[PDB]
Amino acid sequence: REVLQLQEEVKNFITRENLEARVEAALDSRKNYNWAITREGLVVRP
Amino acid sequence: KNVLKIRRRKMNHHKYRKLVKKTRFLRRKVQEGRLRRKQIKFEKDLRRIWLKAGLKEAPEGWQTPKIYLR
Amino acid sequence: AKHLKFIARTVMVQEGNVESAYRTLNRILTMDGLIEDIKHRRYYEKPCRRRQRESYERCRRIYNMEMARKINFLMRKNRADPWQGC
Amino acid sequence: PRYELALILKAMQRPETAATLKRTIEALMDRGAIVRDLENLGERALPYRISAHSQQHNRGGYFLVDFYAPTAAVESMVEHLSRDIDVIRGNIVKHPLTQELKECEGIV
Amino acid sequence: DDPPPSTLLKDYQNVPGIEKVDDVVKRLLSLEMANKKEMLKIKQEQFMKKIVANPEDTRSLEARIIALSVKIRSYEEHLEKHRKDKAHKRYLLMSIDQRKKMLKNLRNTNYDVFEKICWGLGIEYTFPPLYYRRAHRRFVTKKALCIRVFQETQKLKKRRR
Amino acid sequence: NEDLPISMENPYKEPLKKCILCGKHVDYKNVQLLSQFVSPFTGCIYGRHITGLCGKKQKEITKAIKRAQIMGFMPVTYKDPAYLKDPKVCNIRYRE
RNA sequence: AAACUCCAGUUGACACAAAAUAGACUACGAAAGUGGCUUUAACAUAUCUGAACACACAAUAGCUAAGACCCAAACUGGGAUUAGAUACCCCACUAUGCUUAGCCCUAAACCUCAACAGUUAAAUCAACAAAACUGCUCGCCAGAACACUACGAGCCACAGCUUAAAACUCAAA
Ligand SMILES: NC(=O)c1ccc[n+]([C@@H]2O[C@H](COP(=O)([O-])OP(=O)(O)OC[C@H]3O[C@@H](n4cnc5c(N)ncnc54)[C@H](O)[C@@H]3O)[C@@H](O)[C@H]2O)c1
Ligand code: FES
Ligand SMILES: [K+]
Ligand SMILES: [Mg+2]
Ligand SMILES: [Mg+2]
Ligand SMILES: [Mg+2]
Ligand SMILES: [Mg+2]
Ligand SMILES: [Mg+2]
Ligand SMILES: [Mg+2]
Ligand SMILES: [Mg+2]
Ligand SMILES: [Mg+2]
Ligand SMILES: [Mg+2]
Repeated sequence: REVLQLQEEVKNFITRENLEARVEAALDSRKNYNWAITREGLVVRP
Repeated sequence: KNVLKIRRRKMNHHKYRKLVKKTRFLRRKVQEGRLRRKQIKFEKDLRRIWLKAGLKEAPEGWQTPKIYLR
Repeated sequence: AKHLKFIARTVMVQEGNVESAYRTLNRILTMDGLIEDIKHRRYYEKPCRRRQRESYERCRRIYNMEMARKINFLMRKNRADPWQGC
Repeated sequence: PRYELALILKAMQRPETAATLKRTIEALMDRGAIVRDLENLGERALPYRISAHSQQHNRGGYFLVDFYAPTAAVESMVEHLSRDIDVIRGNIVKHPLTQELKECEGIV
Repeated sequence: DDPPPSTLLKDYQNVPGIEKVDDVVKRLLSLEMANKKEMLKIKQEQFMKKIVANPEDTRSLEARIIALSVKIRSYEEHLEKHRKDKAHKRYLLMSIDQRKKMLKNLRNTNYDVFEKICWGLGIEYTFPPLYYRRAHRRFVTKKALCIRVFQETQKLKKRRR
Repeated sequence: NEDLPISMENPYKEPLKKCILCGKHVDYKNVQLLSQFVSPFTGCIYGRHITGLCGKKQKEITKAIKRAQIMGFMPVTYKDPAYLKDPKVCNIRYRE
């Protein structure tokens, strides 16, 4: 299972061919890792 | 615990360190003379060995090193 | 030095009550440990003395909380005597 | 192993930022890295003023580069990140996902 | 010699179809993309296959000797670079003593396996010294003189006879 | 006798108490979460008697805060003003 | 009072020093020790015991070479106090605390509890400390002082460290 998962994941890795397009797409994207916790133990997503 | 024993150890040690300071120069001469005599004794023991073995002199090329002189 | 100014340790005054703002700032600095840190940093505290002091305060706090708990637990029995006379 | 490079890049225009990202990923690959994905966290004010390459920065672009590299590569990459003038601050860490989320039974 | 960096990890070597995967997956599942511990595991497996009768039994004295030998090699490699690491020097010396004890037990119990272990791991078994006493300057010089005097006495006796 | 008691683990045993972050991943990039355990005015990390966190998660939060602070993700001398209106999870009041 | 006034306040740039808060945690390491961040190596042994000397280590202080120098500071000066101050208080500044390569091998180096295994039954148990014991092994001890001493031996140590007595004296310690 791990090997198959890695094999399917490798299809989306950055190579020397897609470096331009992937860099451009990443520059046109925003990732957010911020999230808060409440006194009840719940996650509040921004 | 014995605080008298530790205070006695302190007084004995402090008195001793005063004595060595006062007689530091006389002690050095005694130590160097003792080292000279000890080297002489070591050489005499080595000579005893090669004399008892049968050799009239030391082994060819042998020189008794000075193992105690700083 | 490399941080933005007027954000840290800053209190705004309400309706010209400057004394209240100062006392609130003092409470904040004392609660966050800054005041005692400044007072302790005036002279060097030796590591052994620091360890002894920290152990002493920790054990003092533990003992005081335990005694308070005991007194609060035994305070329930302090009511009017229900079997007075006998 | 798996590593995450947190990159704080100079506040530049889109072409220079793209060129810097390409150069960084190319160096990673030259040192033997397999780059998994590139995330953009955004351009934001730095938590504090940072002095790098005889320039003071108050704002910067935050990027994440996930990759697989040999253990010997990391040191080399660090030195490279020290020379790049468009990098305010680069830090390579072991990828947080590889760290195992051990389970807890609660307060004993 | 270390295993080649292209070698697969010990846990990813018997997976079915592992030869039918892409080159990138092969690189990711190789020693090149792993810490030194997986590479030491590969050395241990290779030594087990080369030496012991049952490579699966890790409980035998020979298997423990092989594992400790790999650990000792790792410690020596660490100490070549880290000359002032006293803790790792202690660990190396302790592991060497433990391996000597295990080798003594193996020699006392199974001499054939002892010989196989000694040949395979390149270990030259040495018997412990009978006495533990300081060889200070006086003793060393005196012993050298005594050896020289014995040599000269032998020469003189040969000449006489 | 069928009415005799039987050996058994306590069926009424209440589930052991959990900290608010139990089962959740603490990451150095999540400045919003790490800012909930620092003083708004000084940025000092709150102790476990204030945060209410367990020892393991207290250590995790401390390490994440230090990593974020040194890597240029979190301010040191104050809490980021953007996170001043987040839910309050620490048992501390300045009467402010 | 001396000292500085090339002084002081804000702002900006700016360490070979030290590592608030977390830590009210009690973890890692054989001990010594270890509390800023990242990464690489990495924390011996599936019987136990096993050394003043063998093999490795050992806080602080100290000795050689080079380097760094913010702050602190034996020593050394100046100011003040005092009957006097060769101290305490104030100012300044060294060796030293730091890095590199070697030494030195000492601590109230103490949990003042030797290592492993086992028991909670007996009168538990001189006292105090830290509940009382058992099996097995190594190390050590046989009145006080002389004595962390003398001599001998060993040592990169030379006013040093380890081991370590005897004579005279006393009825105690
Ligand atoms: N002296 C030896 O070389 C030696 C050789 C084999 C066994 N042992 C054993 O070690 C024990 C201690 O003997 P000791 O009192 O006469 O020595 P010791 O303590 O009186 O010292 C004298 C010499 O013996 C050495 N020594 C001390 N302890 C030792 C040990 N455990 N093992 C080996 N050498 C040691 C020392 O290095 C020293 O050179 C004894 O049980 C003995 O049987 C000693
Ligand atoms: S109580 Fe489970 S992680 Fe804190
Ligand atoms: K103690
Ligand atoms: Mg042992
Ligand atoms: Mg002995
Ligand atoms: Mg030392
Ligand atoms: Mg020094
Ligand atoms: Mg200690
Ligand atoms: Mg022992
Ligand atoms: Mg012993
Ligand atoms: Mg006596
Ligand atoms: Mg002596």
